[PDB]
Amino acid sequence: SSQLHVAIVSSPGMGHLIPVLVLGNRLATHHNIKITILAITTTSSSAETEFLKKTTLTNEEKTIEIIPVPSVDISHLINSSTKIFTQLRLLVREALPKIHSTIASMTHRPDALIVDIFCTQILPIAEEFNISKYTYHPTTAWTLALAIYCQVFDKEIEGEYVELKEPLKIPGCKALRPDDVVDPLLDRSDQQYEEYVKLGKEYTDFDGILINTWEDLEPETINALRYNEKLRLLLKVPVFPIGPLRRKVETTLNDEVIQWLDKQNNESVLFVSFGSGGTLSTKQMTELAWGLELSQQKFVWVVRPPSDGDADSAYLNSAGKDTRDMSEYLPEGFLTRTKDMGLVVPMWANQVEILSHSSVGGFLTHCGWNSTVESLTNGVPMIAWPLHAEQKMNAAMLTEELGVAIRPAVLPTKKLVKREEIQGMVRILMQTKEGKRIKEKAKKLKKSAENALSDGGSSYNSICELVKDIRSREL
Ligand SMILES: O=c1ccn([C@@H]2O[C@H](COP(=O)(O)OP(=O)(O)O[C@H]3O[C@H](CO)[C@@H](O)[C@H](O)[C@H]3F)[C@@H](O)[C@H]2O)c(=O)[nH]1
Ligand SMILES: COc1cc2ccc(=O)oc2cc1O
Repeated sequence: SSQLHVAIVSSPGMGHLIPVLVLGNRLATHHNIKITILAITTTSSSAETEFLKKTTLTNEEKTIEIIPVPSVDISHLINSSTKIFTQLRLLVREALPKIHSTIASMTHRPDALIVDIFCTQILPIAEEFNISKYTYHPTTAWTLALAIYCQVFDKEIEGEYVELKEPLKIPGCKALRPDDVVDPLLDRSDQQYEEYVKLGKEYTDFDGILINTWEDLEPETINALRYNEKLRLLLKVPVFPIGPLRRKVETTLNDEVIQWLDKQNNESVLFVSFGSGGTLSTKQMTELAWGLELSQQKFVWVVRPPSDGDADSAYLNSAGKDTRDMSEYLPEGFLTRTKDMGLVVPMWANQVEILSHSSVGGFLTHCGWNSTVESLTNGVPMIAWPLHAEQKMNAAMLTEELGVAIRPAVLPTKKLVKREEIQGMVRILMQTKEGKRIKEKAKKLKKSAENALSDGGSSYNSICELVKDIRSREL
C-alpha cells in the first residue's frame, strides 16, 4: 500500500480553483494520499492570491503542496468579443508546455493526474508519462450528460438550439428546454461552440470522471451515464460522484459582516451574491436595489460595478479596485435609507461563513454550483438568478426537480426583473409558509448530502473506488 501521489490541475477562476483545493484537501485528509496542485492563474485576480494564502499555511503538515502556474499572454488570440469559455481554453492550452516541465521536474512522479473541466487539454502530459488520467467536472451530472451527448446533437439539429420549439432530450435524462442551454450552445457560429463540442469528446479519453454531486441528488442522470445504451456508446468509462465537496468554514471573527449578522434575528437575512464572476446591468441593479427595500427584509448584498455587456466578462480578473464608489450605481441615498436594515459589501465576502450563520435565512444566488452546494449543505433556500455558464440548467434543477429554490417567471437574462417581482420573491422566501416548506426541502438535501460523505454512502465510497482504480492502473 505504498503511498499515492496525485497531481490536480486547476484552470483560472475561483469556481475552478476552489473545488480543486477542496478536492485535494478531501483526499489528503481522509484517504492518506500526497496531493500536489498545479493551479493555473492569470495573476490578475487578487482574490485567488489571498485565497491561496489562507490554505497553504493551513495545509503544511497536511501533505498538500500548491504550485501556482502563470498563464502565458493570449492577447494575440482574443479580442473584446472572445468569450470567457474560449479565453479559458486558450489560457490552459498555452500553459501546456509549462505543466509539462513542472511534472518532469517532480521527483515523486504522480501516479494519477486529475484535471479540471478546462484542463482536458493536458491529456497528452499524462499519456506521455503513462499516468492515470481523470477529469473533474465540478458541476451537475446533467451538464456532463449534455457535454458528452452534444456531439450527437451537433449532427442532427441543423439550426440553432435556441430556435428549437421542442426540448433537447439527452438520452435517459431530464429534457432540456431550448432556453436553459448553457452559454456555449447559445450561438453555433461562435468559437466556443466548437470548443464545447471538443470538450464533450475529450471527456471520453480519460480513465474516469469525478463529479461534484451525489447519487441521491440526481439519481437518473448518473444511472443514464452508467447504463444508458445510447450514452454508453459515447462515454465508456467510470463516473465518480464524490460530492458535495465544499470548503470548511474558517473561524474568522474580525469580520464586520459577521459582527453585523450577530446582531440579527435567526433566519432573518437574505444573502445576495452573483458569485465570483457575475455582474448585473445597471437597470437590473437598480430594480434589485428597490426590490431590497420594498421587501422590508434584512439583507447582505455583495455588489460589484454594473455592466451592460456580458455578466461574466469580469470573471477572469477580480483584482480591479477602480474609482467608482458603490454609492454611484446604487440609487440616490440607498445606504442612508437601508442602513440598519441591510449591508452593501463591495466586491467580495466570506460566503461560507455567512451561509453557515444563524441569521441567514435565504440566498439570492446566480446558481453557480459551488455557491449552490454551500447553500444546500447549510440548508439555506434560494432565489435562482442564473446569469452565465450552466447556471440556467442548475436553476432548472433546483426549482423544477429538487424544489429548493424559487425564481422569476422569466429568466433575468431574457427580460428585466422588476422591483415588485423581486420584493415579492424575497418576501415569499423569507416570510411565507411556502418559504418555510422550501427551507425544509433544503434541510433534507443537507442531511442527504451529510450521509453521502459520511463513511459508507455514495460519495465516500466513490473515492475509495477511484483510489482502487488508481492502484490497479499502477500496473
Ligand atoms: O463573494 C464571494 C463569491 C464567491 N465566493 C466563492 O467562490 C466560488 C464561486 O461560486 P460558484 O462556484 O458559483 O462560482 P463562479 O465561478 O461564479 O461560477 C462559475 O464556476 C462554477 C464552477 O464550480 C460553475 O459551476 C458556474 O456555473 C460558473 F459560472 C464559491 O466557492 C464561493 O463560495 C466567495 O467566497 N465569495
Ligand atoms: C461559459 O462558461 C462555462 C460553460 C459551461 C457549459 C457546460 C458545462 O458542463 O460547464 C461549463 C462551465 C463554464 O465555466
